[PDB]
Amino acid sequence: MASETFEFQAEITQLMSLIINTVYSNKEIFLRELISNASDALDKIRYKSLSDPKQLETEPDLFIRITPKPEQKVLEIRDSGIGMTKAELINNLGTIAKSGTKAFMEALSAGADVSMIGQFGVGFYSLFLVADRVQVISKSNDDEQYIWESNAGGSFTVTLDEVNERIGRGTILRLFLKDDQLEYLEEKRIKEVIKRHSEFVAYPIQLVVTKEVE
Ligand SMILES: CCc1cc(-c2[nH]nc(C)c2-c2ccc3c(c2)OCCO3)c(O)cc1O
Repeated sequence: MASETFEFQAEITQLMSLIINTVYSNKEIFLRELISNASDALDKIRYKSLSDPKQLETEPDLFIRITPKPEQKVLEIRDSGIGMTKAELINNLGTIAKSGTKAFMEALSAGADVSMIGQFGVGFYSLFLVADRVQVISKSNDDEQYIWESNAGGSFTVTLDEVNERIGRGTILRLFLKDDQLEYLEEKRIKEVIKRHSEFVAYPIQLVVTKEVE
């Protein structure tokens, strides 16, 4: 189907521009922020299910799963959290981050470390440290599966999903890695980053590794 195009709140476009271009050394912090967001979304579906247990039935398994796709230079981070409807994708990713992004950029101006980004509630955008494009594929129990896409420019698209694997419920962040950040496709590197900055996660963190049978 046809994609619909939307404009980001301008301060989010400013933040994306700063992040995709920064020469900040510690780019690996992106993974912590995305694992944190995944964990939060899983918190949300668990909490919602306390009073509406059927909500878990679309995907009873609660997990965070990381899949490198070397041939496409893609890294996927999936969770079986609450997901986002079309309206939530438009709102959560293109609008509500306006306030945090403004305050965070002022902090960056003054010398704050880019790693503080999560404390300003806008850690999602740290993916542009390693990626130049992202598709957020999401399925909420309350809507169809949709794809939100951004290349850090001022507009994003949202498209009903007729091309990706069905998610039972949850979200996949599909990161198209920059040419000099392909280390994040490697098994050893990924495990090293996770072990370092994400030790207290309540959900299993699965790593999908592809190997040749010899
Ligand atoms: C914002 C990026 C993102 C969102 C989700 C997700 N799925 N469903 C919801 C309600 C969310 C979400 C939304 C806002 C947010 C989140 C998670 O983490 C704390 C900060 O702000 C997700 O599951 C993964 C992910 O990377």
